[PDB]
Amino acid sequence: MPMTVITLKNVPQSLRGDLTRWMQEIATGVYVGNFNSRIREYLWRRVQETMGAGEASMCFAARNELGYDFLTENASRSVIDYDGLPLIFIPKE
Amino acid sequence: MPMTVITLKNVPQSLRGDLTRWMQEIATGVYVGNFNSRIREYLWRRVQETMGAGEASMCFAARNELGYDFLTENASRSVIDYDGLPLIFIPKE
Amino acid sequence: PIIAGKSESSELPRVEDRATFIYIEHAKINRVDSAVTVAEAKGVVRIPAAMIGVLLLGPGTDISHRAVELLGDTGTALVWVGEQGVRYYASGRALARSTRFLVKQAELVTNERSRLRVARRMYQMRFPTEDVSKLTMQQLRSHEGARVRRKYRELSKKYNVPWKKRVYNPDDFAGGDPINQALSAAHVALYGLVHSVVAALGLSPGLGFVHTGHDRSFIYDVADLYKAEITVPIAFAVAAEAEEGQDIGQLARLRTRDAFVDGKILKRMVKDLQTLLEIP
Amino acid sequence: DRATFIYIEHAKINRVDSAVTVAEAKGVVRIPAAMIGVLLLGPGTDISHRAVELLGDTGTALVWVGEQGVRYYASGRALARSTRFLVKQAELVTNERSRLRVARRMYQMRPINQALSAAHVALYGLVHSVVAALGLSPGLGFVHTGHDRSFIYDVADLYKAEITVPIAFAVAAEAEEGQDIGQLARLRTRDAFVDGKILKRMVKDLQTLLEIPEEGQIEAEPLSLWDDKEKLVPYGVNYSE
Amino acid sequence: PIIAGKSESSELPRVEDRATFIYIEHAKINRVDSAVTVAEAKGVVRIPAAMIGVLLLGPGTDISHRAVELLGDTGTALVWVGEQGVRYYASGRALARSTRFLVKQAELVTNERSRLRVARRMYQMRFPTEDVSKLTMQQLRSHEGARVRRKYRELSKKYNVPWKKRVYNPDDFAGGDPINQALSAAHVALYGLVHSVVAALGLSPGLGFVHTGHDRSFIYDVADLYKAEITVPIAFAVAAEAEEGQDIGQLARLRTRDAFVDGKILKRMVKDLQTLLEIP
Amino acid sequence: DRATFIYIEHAKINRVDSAVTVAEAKGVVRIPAAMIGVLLLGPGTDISHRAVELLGDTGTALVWVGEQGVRYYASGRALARSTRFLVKQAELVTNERSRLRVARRMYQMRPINQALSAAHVALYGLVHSVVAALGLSPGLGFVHTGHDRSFIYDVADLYKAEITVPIAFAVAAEAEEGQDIGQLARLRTRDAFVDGKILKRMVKDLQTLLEIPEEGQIEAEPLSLWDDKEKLVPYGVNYSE
DNA sequence: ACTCATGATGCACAAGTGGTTGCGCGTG
DNA sequence: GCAACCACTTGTGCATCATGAGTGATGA
Repeated sequence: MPMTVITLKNVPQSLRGDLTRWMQEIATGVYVGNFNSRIREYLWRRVQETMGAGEASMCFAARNELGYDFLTENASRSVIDYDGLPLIFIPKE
Repeated sequence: MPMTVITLKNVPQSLRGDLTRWMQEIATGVYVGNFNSRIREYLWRRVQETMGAGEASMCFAARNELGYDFLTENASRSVIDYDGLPLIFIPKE
Repeated sequence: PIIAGKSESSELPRVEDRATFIYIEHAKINRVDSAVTVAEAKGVVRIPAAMIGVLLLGPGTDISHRAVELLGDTGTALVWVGEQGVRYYASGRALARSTRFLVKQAELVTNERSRLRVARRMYQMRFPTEDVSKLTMQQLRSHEGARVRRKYRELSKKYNVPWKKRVYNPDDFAGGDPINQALSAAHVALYGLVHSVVAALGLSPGLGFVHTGHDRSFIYDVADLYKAEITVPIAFAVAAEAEEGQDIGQLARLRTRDAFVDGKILKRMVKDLQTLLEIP
Repeated sequence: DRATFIYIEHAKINRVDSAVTVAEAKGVVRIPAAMIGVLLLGPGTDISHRAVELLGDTGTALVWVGEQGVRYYASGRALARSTRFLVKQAELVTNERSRLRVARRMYQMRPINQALSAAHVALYGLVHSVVAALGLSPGLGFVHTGHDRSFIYDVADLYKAEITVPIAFAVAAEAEEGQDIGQLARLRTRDAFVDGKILKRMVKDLQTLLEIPEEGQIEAEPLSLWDDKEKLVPYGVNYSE
Repeated sequence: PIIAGKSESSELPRVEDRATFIYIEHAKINRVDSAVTVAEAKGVVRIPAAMIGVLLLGPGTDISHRAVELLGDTGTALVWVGEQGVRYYASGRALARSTRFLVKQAELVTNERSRLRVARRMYQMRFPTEDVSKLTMQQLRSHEGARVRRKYRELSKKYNVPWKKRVYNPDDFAGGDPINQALSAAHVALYGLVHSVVAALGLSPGLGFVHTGHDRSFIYDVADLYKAEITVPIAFAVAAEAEEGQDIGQLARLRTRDAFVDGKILKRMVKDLQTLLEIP
Repeated sequence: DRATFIYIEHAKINRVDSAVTVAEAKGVVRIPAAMIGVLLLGPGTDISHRAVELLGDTGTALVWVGEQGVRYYASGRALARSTRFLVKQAELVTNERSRLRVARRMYQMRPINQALSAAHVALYGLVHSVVAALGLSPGLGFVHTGHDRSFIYDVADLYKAEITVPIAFAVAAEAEEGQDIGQLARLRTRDAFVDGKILKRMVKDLQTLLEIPEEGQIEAEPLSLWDDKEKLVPYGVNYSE
């Protein structure tokens, strides 16, 4: 089962405790768990509608040269496609 | 290749930038990368001897029935095995 | 609308795709911020309940009510595996909204011919080297007990461990001998796993075939198939390996989880529950 | 032929030797374990391990419920881990003749939308609590089939038109604009469930449907620890404050 | 000890286990906090250098001395892929300590018979059906030239695009035709990848067999094997699929990367380099 | 037959029309592209894309070095894309006869430990920079083989007992407890290297070892921006401030 | 008696900002 | 000129505590 990582901050405590039912929490806001496509997709959909006004970022295995892809929802660090290679972009104030 | 996740805080900026060369950074202190076993062990050995006085937690795919394992060094959230199963233990004051 | 704490069956991993069991003792299971948190004295552990089929409760586990509500919603079954056997079971709503398995099991148990056929199939699974085309229920039970005791004797001479000519049963099986504790721990782990699988599949745990009388009869009927194949040899190996000062329960549970993973006991259990009920 | 239904809430149950201990804000209530029957552990309950050990040692059906059994959350083994109701129900539902007979027996026995929906859900919870206490399977239903709780639906159909409808109409009459109706409907339904006569009716109907002989039938006594202390003092229930 | 910014060859992935390339334009590659950072106007991007084999630098690109040192130590090669082909190359110390490959390549390039035989192997890998066991240098070179023209013509006819009878050559090849820009992008990516692999394996880019005279002769020789197999058809597909007002270079590079991944061009390249030197 | 080896440090390089624009703190310099033979880019340098394109169009070797070429970090193509040196080296190293002849020519022409090692490392860096500028392969070594940087060791052995040893001895003599000996050794080595005579001798020894005819040899010109302003002004190098 | 939501109050860590020191990474 | 180091401020959001509000997750 491909690995899935979700990072949260500035989100309601309900979601912060809810994700611990599916994946563990190695450190504050970051959650790691092994699922399949369906479970990971459903859990990302759940995170989408419970994060509210927060920041969420997901990392999971993909079919690129690096081997992973990112999904972010209103997150500070967006992802920019460098010709099929996903990289993290940090905008400057 | 298995996905390795390393989380850092209270570590020198040198390590924060250095570990980005191998494996990306999706959030403040949260890193994701795909390595084989040997590269991951070498990178963890690098993390151990560079963080100085700080917190380091690494999560990698393993062969237990959860699907992942944790190895941490001087981290707040220690890991306790629940009869061959890794769980995150958060000590109180 | 997604509400924290309530999830559909699809958002949850399938029965065969999750872990086996967790043993909790001297703790306080609780739900804070919609997370099943085990409030041990030293600190708190949050359980990834969606990845675990059954949760074992040892001595001193003060479990709240919303914790049980959350565990039942997740699909993680609860079993109070105290000293000397399993003391109590608990289960929420089934992970399956369809009762094809349940109605088929009811049809098979309401008919004497179907009951004897299912008992024959169970015996063939436990011992495939025999011919059971002309056996009866009482004969099947007697033979089952006879070669269960024979397997116990074989494993007792194999690992050089004393055994007081007994067969394990969850009712009143106690002793200071480490073999007793190892057998108890392995067997309660097996029974909790079987109970969780039966509850998740929608099957009624009281519609047993070999065992009748108590509402956990089907749990026994499914656990006895793998009792002598894995859990009993694992307990005997634990008793042989355990040294002075070793927690027999902890090591026995570790070894039985290792054997459950190695033997693929839970996927095998689902396949068996499908084959016995005869769904094409 | 007695089956007491002790409903607990807002308490912490621990075990003194052969006696559970319900410690509410009113005081500490000590009950002999041999008389528990069915325990409906409500919200805000911290049930201990020794307590469930003692309760399961005496065939006590522990059912985790909500406000007076509005919702069903989990259950343990049945009354004296009995299978007679379960086996009888399975035998009667499998073959067509007895299933049709039981369906005919059920038929013979038998804002506003939100109020009805909440009342139906509360009735489903109470019916599921009673069923899981007795030992029946919620899936083996006669009129309804194919679902995990088809039998729960079928049993609640008896009380659809005489419990949920009056409560829903009362809520609709008492409803205020800008207020959630399901909340009021659930609160009124649990208020109706407070007395316990409805639970007695459900137990009697469940035991009548399966053609259980009247001699072997057991009756329901929904005890209340503090409201019915006179009926409990001579039975061995110590009270403390 | 371990120093931030430095890493031994063992701590680095194998050459065939890395990503192919990344393109950077109108930016400022920089090293801050020991990380290869690409300081765009609107933000900053950190390059995972240890997983990328070669780095492509476009117009309006500033790179610092420490950034070049860091990329070279990491093993990533630097190629200045401006307009009109590759403008410059750059690389650091190789991550392959042993020089067996380089010594074998030198021995193979000093002997005229060895040069002719290795050129035969390259022509065979590029075109396996034909037999060239009795060809000389001029006969070979003219024959690959004719085959490349034929492949260009047939691929142009396949995708129905105008071709003005040209062949790619990084020696002053410029054009504003969208097909020309797409094929130039694919080819500069290919040459950068070849340079990265050759530098990583320890081979000298100046010891060529078919091409000779310039310091990158071996790079052209190795890229001959793969330029007509994948890069040209993918470039033609990009040109055919291009729409009005579209960045041809970005989509051409994306399709080139997709073709490299699908064709396993990196493991194939290292295997072909190993077989060319007859290393068992 | 003339090659100018201009070393750039603490400066930015950009192109305006055909001449690179050094933007050091002292002032702004406008060296034409054709004037530069090899650009030894040093620490604190932001080389631009336009400057790289212009330099590569005119066959300039960009070598990223340390302070005065003590360390070699990365390099581009050779001087005017020359392979004749590399081809001759490969031919002379392949067979045993030429290898032995060149090695014999090598020997014919050929705290304290910490300083010696640091000086050897700096000498290796300078040799590698010169070799990468000329186009030779560091692997193809005569005395040393089996390492990716063997030829660098062989060439540095020419100067091992003539340059590194006096510098290391001077550093050891002028040292105290608690001082980093490697730092002093590297600083003194770059102080020795700034003169440029060592680099000219190194290039000449490279061609001599390669058995290149004296007619075809190229003489090195270690030019400087402001130290040799009077020499650079007549060749079209503008100076600003 | 539980759990959640919420308004405080305290706080630990990352972020930018201002000079300062050094050009570094050290076997054949 | 580039980049690391360090010191100093600014500030974001996690974690805690005391109080009031609920018993909730809503289908023939």
